[PDB]
Amino acid sequence: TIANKIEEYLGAKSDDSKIDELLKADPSEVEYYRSGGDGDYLKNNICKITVNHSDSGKYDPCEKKLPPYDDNDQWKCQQNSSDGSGKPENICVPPRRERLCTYNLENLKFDKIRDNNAFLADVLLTARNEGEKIVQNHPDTNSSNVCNALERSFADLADIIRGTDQWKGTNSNLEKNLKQMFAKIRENDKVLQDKYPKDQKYTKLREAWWNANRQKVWEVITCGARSNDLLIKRGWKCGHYEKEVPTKLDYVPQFLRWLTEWIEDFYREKQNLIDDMERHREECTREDHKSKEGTSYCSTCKDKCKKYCECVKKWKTEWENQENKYKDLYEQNKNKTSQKNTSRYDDYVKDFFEKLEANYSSLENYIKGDPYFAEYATKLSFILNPSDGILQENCSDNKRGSSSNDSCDNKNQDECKKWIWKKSSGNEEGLQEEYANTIGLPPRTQSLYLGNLPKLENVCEDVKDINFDTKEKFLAGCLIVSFHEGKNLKKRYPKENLCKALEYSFADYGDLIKGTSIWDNEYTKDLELNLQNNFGKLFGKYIKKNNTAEQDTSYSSLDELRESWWNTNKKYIWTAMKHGAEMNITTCDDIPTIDLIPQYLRFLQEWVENFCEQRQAKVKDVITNCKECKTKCKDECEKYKKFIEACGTAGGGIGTAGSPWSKRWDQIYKRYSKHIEDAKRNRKAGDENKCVQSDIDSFFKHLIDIGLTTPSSYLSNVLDDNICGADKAPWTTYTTYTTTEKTLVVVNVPSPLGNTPYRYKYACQCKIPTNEETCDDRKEYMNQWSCGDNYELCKYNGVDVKPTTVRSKLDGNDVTFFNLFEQWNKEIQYQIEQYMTNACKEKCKCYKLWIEKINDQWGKQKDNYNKFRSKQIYVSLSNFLFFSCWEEYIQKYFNSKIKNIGSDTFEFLIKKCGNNSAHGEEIFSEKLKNAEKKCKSCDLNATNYIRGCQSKTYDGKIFPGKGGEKQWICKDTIIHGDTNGACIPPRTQNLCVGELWDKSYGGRSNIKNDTKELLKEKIKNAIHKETELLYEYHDTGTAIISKNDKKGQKGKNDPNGLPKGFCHAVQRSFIDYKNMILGTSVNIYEHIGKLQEDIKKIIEKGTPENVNAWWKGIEREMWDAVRCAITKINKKNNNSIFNGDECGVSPPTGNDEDQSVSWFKEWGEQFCIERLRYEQNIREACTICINSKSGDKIQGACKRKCEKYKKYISEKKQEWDKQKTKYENKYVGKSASDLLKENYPECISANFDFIFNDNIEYKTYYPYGDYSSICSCEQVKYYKYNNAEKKNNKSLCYEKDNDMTWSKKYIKKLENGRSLEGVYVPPRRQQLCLYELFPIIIKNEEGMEKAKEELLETLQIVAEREAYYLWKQYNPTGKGIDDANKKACCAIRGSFYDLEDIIKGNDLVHDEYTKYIDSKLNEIFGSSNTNDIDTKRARTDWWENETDRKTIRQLVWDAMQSGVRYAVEEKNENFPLCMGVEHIGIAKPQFIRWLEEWTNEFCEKYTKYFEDMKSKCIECKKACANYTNWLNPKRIEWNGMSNYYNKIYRKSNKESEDGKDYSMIMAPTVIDYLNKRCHGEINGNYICCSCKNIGALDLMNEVLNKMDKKYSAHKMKCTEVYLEHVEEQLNEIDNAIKDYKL
Repeated sequence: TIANKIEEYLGAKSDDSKIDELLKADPSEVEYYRSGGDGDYLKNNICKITVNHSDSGKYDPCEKKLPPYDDNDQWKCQQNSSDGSGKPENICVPPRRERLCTYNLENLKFDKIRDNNAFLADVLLTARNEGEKIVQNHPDTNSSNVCNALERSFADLADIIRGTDQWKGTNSNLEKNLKQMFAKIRENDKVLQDKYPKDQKYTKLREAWWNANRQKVWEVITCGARSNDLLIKRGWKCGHYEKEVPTKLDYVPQFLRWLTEWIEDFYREKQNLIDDMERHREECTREDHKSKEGTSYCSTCKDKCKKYCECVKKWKTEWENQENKYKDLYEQNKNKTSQKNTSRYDDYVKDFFEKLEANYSSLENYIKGDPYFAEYATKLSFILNPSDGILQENCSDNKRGSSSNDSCDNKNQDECKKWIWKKSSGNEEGLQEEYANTIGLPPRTQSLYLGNLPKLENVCEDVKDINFDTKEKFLAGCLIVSFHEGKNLKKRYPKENLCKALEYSFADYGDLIKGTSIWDNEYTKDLELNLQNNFGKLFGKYIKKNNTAEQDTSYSSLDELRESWWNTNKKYIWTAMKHGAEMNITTCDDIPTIDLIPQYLRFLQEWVENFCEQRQAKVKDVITNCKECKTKCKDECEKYKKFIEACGTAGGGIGTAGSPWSKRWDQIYKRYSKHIEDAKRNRKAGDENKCVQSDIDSFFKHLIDIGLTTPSSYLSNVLDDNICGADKAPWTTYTTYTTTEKTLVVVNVPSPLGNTPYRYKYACQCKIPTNEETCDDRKEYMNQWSCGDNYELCKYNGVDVKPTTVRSKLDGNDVTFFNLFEQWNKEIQYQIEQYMTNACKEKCKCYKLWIEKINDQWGKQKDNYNKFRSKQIYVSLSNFLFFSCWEEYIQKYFNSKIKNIGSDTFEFLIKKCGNNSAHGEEIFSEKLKNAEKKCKSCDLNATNYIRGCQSKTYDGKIFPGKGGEKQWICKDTIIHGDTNGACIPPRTQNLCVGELWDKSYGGRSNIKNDTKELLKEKIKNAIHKETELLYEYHDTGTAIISKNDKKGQKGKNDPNGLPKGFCHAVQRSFIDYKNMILGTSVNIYEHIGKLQEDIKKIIEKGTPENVNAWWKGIEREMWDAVRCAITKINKKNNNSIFNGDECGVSPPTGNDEDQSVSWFKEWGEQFCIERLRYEQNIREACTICINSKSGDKIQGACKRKCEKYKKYISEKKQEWDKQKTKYENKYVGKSASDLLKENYPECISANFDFIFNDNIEYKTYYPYGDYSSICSCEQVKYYKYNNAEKKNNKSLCYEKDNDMTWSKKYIKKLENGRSLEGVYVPPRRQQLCLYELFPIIIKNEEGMEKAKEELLETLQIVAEREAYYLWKQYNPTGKGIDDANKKACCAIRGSFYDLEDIIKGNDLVHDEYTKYIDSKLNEIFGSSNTNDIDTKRARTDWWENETDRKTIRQLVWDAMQSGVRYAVEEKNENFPLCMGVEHIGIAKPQFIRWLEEWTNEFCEKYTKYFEDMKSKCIECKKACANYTNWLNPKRIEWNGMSNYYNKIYRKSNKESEDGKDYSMIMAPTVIDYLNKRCHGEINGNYICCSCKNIGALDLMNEVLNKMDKKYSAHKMKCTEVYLEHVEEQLNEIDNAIKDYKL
């Protein structure tokens, strides 16, 4: 076995060993041993394996906590354990092996490996730990030293796993272990059960397994090696990407390997001695020995001389003895004895013994070739032939604050051609294997006079040898290289670009002398070796930080004492290059601070300057001849076309190297994005003075928090914004377009690098554009349906008509019509709403423009629906539209199309839909018309005396009068406001009817002998008096609405000079009189019913209804009357005389004229003001529970105030309940809490449905609602899993609903014109359990830096209980424990991510809870003045830093785990196969997560409903009805969501709609994203959707408009049964309408 020829046949047992396909184990299976294992987190990159893969307690990093590789000159050569008795050293053992990081394999005693895969994972973990301990600990030359040491440890591991160990130690403990696991493996496989030769076939089968997994183990063990290591001396890199085990060292004999090891270790250390005896060589005695001065400076020379002598003597003895031990077996190889016999194997030791001992005295060419042997001499005889300029600072990059030019200055210090992109460089100019073809080495770099050098010391042809001994000589070599290169470059180019390219070349040197060259060539990776071993001699003596304290003063790690050397002395390099290319004079001390930028980024900026210069040259002519296009500029546009479209043809740009610009940009984007993602997950960031320190990772992490993902954005930031293009096309605006492939309609999105420059797309081939497309590209309104005598079908989109026959009955294309119409009719209706809410004038023109589109579409649909009915005449678009608009409601709340007990919603529907009971389609025409009309005196003695009205008292008598208050009269009464709905306001009750009514003994209508005129005049006078009284009542602050906080009830004054809320009071009083005049739901005074009767009589006698018209006419009269009132009052007022422009020039609008609605609004404002007053009083009385006895309840002051609040809220509970249910019934869809919140900003902190909570626990555990917080002084503490007491009933939110649907509501209105929509809240997220947060948050408003404690506690509590309840909702609601556990784990992870986004404030919902929660988080973390982005950063990293060794999003995850454990224990099951991971990754953007969840649940429901319907089909009416009722509303979901995706994909934190950082999503379309996302299993982590043969994933969009094949088989039956159901349900609805009409 020469190890070169015999082995290739003795090897090759990994291809003809079909067991290998099952013996090729691999990690990346389901969670490993429930100890943090994972599948994808390793298949993506096997390198990033952690200890948490088998048990991490037994399998921790090797627990031999004996100093590794940093020890004395220990060499087990003497009597140590058994070697030394008769055989002094059985085998040449270095300390390296004794530190072989296999103590992970001492504590492996366990059996459930259940695959070769887990055992592979264990051994690979050991290999990776060994590789790390090697690389971080190897103070040496050190390139060859570290590389050889790594491969030698790999070969030692090979022997160990193969069992061919020769060192004796604690191996049997793991030896019989690996025996038993291998036995387990061979009993797992039937094919390998063909191999049971005793003993368990250790040797042969372990060799087979080693040859099966050697590739993986070698690949991983070298992963922890920096790229600038040059591992393998075959491509002499990092040796990691060799794609095959490059070394054969694992195959050489173990004992031969170790004797070579040992001789080379002696060799390295003896060269160390021969050079370090020259430390004080100025006084080292190369002459007569002197020791008279008595110091350790001259006698040391002889000391080390004799030490080296004794070393060589002892090594001589041990060498010759080792020779004998491998030789004294001559006449006994082989007998079967174990006295002094060494037995190694049957294939590799035999040839060794017969060659090197029997017939040959010494060994052969191999060990002579690579490992040198006679540096001093060979003294072993198994091989013969013995030959016997600075020293200064580093920098940590203080970075600036985004001044649009991206130049980080400097930081702390220290004391002492043609852009070939081809592929990873094989044997010529290319890129390193990391950057196979991603950024594309520019042509100036190649041929830079240094990469054109095999060796630096070959500075010039004139010099023959090396002067590099002193620092100055090496620095001068660098200087002359720099000067010559500058000369060459100036020779090249001619100017201003000169300095730019000179800066780039300077950065190239600055990276080469730091060894991080992204590229490489035939003269690279060897000059790099020369640089390293040169630095080893001079400036190589300070590398002594492979230690435990590191002293932070020697800066010792080859790079640091190399890159630090570069940071210094680069002033001299740059000046010399300036003194090279003669552009020297102070033009461009000054240093080009660009070298700190990663070389990849500048290889981007270069080649972007190239593309820009070419493009601006090619467009400058274009922008001329297209001037509106004048006559003929299509030719030069076509030149630009072909330039930017060429697949590297002759006609086209240069630098693209073949593939067109689009593909190359895509590669660049992928590389940059994955760099961003790698930078996201790493624990290194900006430290000395709050600055990002170091190499690519930290710099990229600095870009994040500035955005600057999507290299387009980077470019837009760092470019000059004018280098390319007369058309200032920004690097945002991806500008979609399509082209042919160079199968014909392929599309692309290059941002300012698509054909047809920025605006001149229309202008090419002049065709002066019309108004429609100028709207279309703006994407203003986008009705994408394209209707253009059969049916003239209104096609939706690029989903072509596929008419199918399953069948005057319905037949073929016929059905499609209805269904298409069914969707169009639906969607357009829905569509109309948003654009109704929509409305410079450009969008107005767009709005008109799509209006006639819709009008014509409706015209054609109406036309051909008549044709449809005509075919089916042997159901009229007035029946059907009515039915469908009713169906919207009946499916929204009900599902259930039978129970019709509304009796109040009926009015709302008939106003909306069904006047005259399904007679007319006019709802649609009316909506269209509405879309059309949306194209955007008493200053006399006004003694208005009343004998029966005095100062207002309903809110208490005016000061100093105390008491006399009124309350809210309620369900139907007589004395005040006979009204079945909302309760009666006290202000209404004390209305001051004036002289309009009197008593005269008690009770009397005095308006009996009057007519219109004097009655109205008396009304006017009464209004005057009552508004004067109201104004006085509000000036004094007696009015509850008028009272402010602790201030004198007048601190808030409106910007009109009027008492607070007195505006609203006057408006409500006017509304009260208005609704009183005509018969409405008001009787608001003793017997006003007779007053409406009196009006009806006294008016409807002379006019001949007419009361209504007369009131409408005199409405302006009475409103100008109250205007004149306010004028005279404010001129009587001590302030300035205001005008009739008191709030409302016209009377209050008829919209907010529903007396119930106005009453409710007034009540809500009253309630908010009183709640705030009570809260103020509480915080006054609950800030010093003071002196509480257990349990520590409120002690009477806090207790009394808070109990007053409790009683108040107790009665307002039923009050608000009744009022809100009446309102919501009357105003279906809208919510009372909103109405209050926008109409009254006074209560934003108020949270109805919580202060008025209905759950009993949320009353008994919450005795004071929201104020069951700080009112209750108990200092709630979170309890972990183990705690004897639990969080039982602490936050017992009810069990989650299962079938509540997605909502577009509560989506935040984002900013100026951003306005995200088409995004809908996932069900589980909107029914999120977060209630316990709200109360203490109210307490948390005060007491910063102490509230965060409570926040952490409540987050843990709520996370735990939420996980418990969500698991309960998923898992025990089912028995398929595998997939149920997977789905529950996915839901829990999604919930955790949503909660984290809430903490980070990146959540998109702003419902009553989350809105206030986010506001309070901002006010808490943002102390007083921090910018919004800074507040986000603070509440983000506070979420990211630990309290005690564990970060917030680790404690929360633990709370989730403990909640799941409670759920499992209660259900009495096993812990899930998921949920056990102790380290989850980072979250995709919440929109992406919601999209994934939506697809998952949609495919689930589809596979359920369609299967049910197919199985069913007389009765399957219910089945396909369920299917189609779930489908259609779910269809508009997808359209809006896909539209939003297309708006936001590949955009980064400064160009996406939201500020949220996207662009980890590289997919042109959402369909392409999903089919490339979860086309597989549904495992607990990172694959959470799973869709299967939905049409037997573009059939996703195909089926939403139910047109695909898989449904066409049943479409005909389903449409007929649907139509019959429509007929019967229409009958029912008209019957119900007729029923209500009485």
